[PDB]
Amino acid sequence: KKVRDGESAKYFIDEENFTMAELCKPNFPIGQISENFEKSKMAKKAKLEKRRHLRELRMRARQEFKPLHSLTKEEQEEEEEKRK
DNA sequence: CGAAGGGTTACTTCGCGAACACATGCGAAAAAAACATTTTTTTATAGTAGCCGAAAA
Repeated sequence: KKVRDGESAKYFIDEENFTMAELCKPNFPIGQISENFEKSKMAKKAKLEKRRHLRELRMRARQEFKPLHSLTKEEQEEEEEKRK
């Protein structure tokens, strides 16, 4: 739902939320948060896009059968982006 | 009669003090040399960076 202190110390906290049981260790949103929204949200996104970037590098490296020349082809593509 | 050898007074620039108590060798280019890294041969061992599948809705 949103960030709100539902309950604690009595049962599974449910005042304004979508939780219905205890042992919330799995995903660990439980009560509410009011600290570091966007700078901590856009960190796993950056990590995930860099991992997909390295995976598509590993996929492109199958075609050109030269590893370090594929790395120089990558930096040649990014300096084509630089001249763009 | 005129150029030259001391001889001094005159203008300018450099050395000290101001009470008497109280309680607050240094820096910077390089150069011979004693020296470690860095290996690769495993290799026992835990896990810690990073990677997809069987599980739930």
